[PDB]
Amino acid sequence: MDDLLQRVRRCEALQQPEWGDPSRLRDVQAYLRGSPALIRAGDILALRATLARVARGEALVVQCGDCAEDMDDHHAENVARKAAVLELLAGALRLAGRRPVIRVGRIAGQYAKPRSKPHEQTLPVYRGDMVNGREAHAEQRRADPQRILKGYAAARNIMRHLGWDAASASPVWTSHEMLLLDYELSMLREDEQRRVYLGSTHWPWIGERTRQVDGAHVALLAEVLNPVACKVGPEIGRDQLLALCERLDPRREPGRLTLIARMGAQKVGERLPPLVEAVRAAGHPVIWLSDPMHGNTIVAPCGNKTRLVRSIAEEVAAFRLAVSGSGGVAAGLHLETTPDDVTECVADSSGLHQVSRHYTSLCDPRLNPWQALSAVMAWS
Amino acid sequence: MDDLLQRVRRCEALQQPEWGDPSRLRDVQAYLRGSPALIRAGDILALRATLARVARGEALVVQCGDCAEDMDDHHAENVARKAAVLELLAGALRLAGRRPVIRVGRIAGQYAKPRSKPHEQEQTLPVYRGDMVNGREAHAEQRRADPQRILKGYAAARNIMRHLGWDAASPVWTSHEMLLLDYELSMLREDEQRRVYLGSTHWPWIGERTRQVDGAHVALLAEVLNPVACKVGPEIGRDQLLALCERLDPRREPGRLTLIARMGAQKVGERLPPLVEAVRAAGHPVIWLSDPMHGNTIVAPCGNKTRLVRSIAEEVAAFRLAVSGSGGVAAGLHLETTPDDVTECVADSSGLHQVSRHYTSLCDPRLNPWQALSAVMAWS
Ligand SMILES: [Cl-]
Ligand SMILES: [Co+2]
Ligand SMILES: [Co+2]
Repeated sequence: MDDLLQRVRRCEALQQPEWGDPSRLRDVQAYLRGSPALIRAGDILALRATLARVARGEALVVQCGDCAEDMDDHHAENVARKAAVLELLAGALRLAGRRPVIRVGRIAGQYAKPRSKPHEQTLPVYRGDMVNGREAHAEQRRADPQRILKGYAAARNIMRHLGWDAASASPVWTSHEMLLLDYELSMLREDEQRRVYLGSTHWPWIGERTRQVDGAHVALLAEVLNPVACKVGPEIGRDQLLALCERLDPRREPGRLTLIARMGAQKVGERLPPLVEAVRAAGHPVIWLSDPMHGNTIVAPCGNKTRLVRSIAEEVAAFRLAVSGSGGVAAGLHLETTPDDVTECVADSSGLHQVSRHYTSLCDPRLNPWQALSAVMAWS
Repeated sequence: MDDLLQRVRRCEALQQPEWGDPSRLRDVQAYLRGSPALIRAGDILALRATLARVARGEALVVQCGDCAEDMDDHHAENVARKAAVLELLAGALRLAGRRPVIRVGRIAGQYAKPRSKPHEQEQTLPVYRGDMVNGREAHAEQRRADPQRILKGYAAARNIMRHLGWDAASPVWTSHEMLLLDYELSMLREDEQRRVYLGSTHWPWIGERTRQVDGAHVALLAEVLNPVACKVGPEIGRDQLLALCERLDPRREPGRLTLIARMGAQKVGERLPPLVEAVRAAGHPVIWLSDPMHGNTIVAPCGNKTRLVRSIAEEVAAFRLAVSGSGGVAAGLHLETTPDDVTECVADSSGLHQVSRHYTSLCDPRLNPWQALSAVMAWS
């Protein structure tokens, strides 16, 4: 509505950029507010019903794409390649998990990243293509809200290429981290019954560092038609998580809430099961996906951070044991990947030396399709 | 039409079963003649145009399924798993080949197999020739040829077509070896312009041992709307192949003819290129697929004949070099596969006694999905 904006704008907002010109933002937000939504409420409903099936344990989920999307990579060929990666993993998971697989993308809006510390020589950290320039500088890192406008345009293109231009396939659903508010608040819409929905993406999640119960991001998604998701990390409280679930799934609707566990290969086995049982006890028909990526980030001797593939697979296996054991629906995988033949991730600790070459990520290390294949295989 | 039947029944017919009861056949053929076709002529035309694209080099093909389809495997779950295998390989090929991939199945009619030796090794029962002809069992009664089986095959095929989505996308096209004339002749149909088509399958091929130019099977497919294909083996003559092409692609239509090279890992490199160049010279816009299975069959001390995965991959690589070198369109792969986690094929010579466990194939050894994955990878 506009009610919702008011409510959300009177909460605390984390990881929000300092936009240079207040006027330009007002202009941008106006333009976005008066533009077509990227997705449709009927499709949202469609997906929502599918995720109800996933909560009943009769279907599985593969979510995959870049850490930080490149918004010159909005062209037919390259999105085709990303969709092919999804084909590959979907088929693999179907065979490993013996259930139907829903394809979901980290695409058409992954243009913002949250930062642990805001601040080379004490410069401002890179925030994504929707916020600031890639190269480390003074002026480039200056936040430019026109980038949001460019991001919208690229996202529209990607949606067209994906097949959400007209009504018809076996669809590729769209998801990205709903961290930003100026963009996202401008993308709110109402349906035929005045029920509000987020119009930027089918299936948004909230990042680990913006999931405060009394916070803005939760408030937004709390009152939104879209199926919602939330990242969950090792050092979250039982009581915390319960409150979070009450706000995002008050009616205990199966398919509504999705919790993506990212707590690392070692910690997951000890941390996850108490959380899962409490949510089961609370009566939330939640669906758990594993995020074995962000739990297991590791610094290589040369090159950036990487992740050992063995570690990722370990976590996937442990995740399923934990969730299934404690009585929850273990429903699939959340991975960051790429079609490009990169070496950003390596099989194991021995391989650490060859990280450097073929490393193209704007942010976190991604899995090459075949590495991701290994990760999905662990599911059994 | 019916004149076609006359013509085709005039020619020489190989690998045709000795049906026990003649009258029952007449009844069966009548019933089939008066039953709905499994596929439709508009879909055929759809596919035909797609294969024109494949002949221009703007798309690729994955054909895969069982050597000998099991008739009681006609249920939603199991065909879902087969389609998932196709998802997996299609995605893989798309990534390796950097072009759009067409999914085609060895399904809904692969119920007959051609045999070199009518009998086998106490008894000496006649060899089992597919679930549409003979019992799997090793006695004398089951091996008795029963034409009711054709009727059962039709029924199972109808079910599979429904589950595949042709009852009313990212379509799974259907193919099988056009072999049982009694069945197949009964499945001939006419469209709105009285153009005849084979109504059992979208995309039929003829096996290497029934591809005689002046033979029955060629004659049938010669005058049929469906896109047609033909297996091509090591010892085929230049002149032979040319004549074959003239009969199956008289008007030089791109997308019409498909030649599936199955020659073996060693022989393919030397034998294929002269054939490919001659057809190029003849001006036939043909599309070549590799069949690295049938060229490379090997006996196992422990079990029934297997295939080394390394050999299969070798042939795939060699196939592409040969075809691309000599100026023809190398357009994809033809593989006998299964979703089941079997050991019917082994990586290489090292796996001596592993073939013991998990060997369920009615006929020739199949690839497990992951082994097939390796085979598709060789395309690179
Ligand atoms: Cl059924
Ligand atoms: Co990331
Ligand atoms: Co075979």
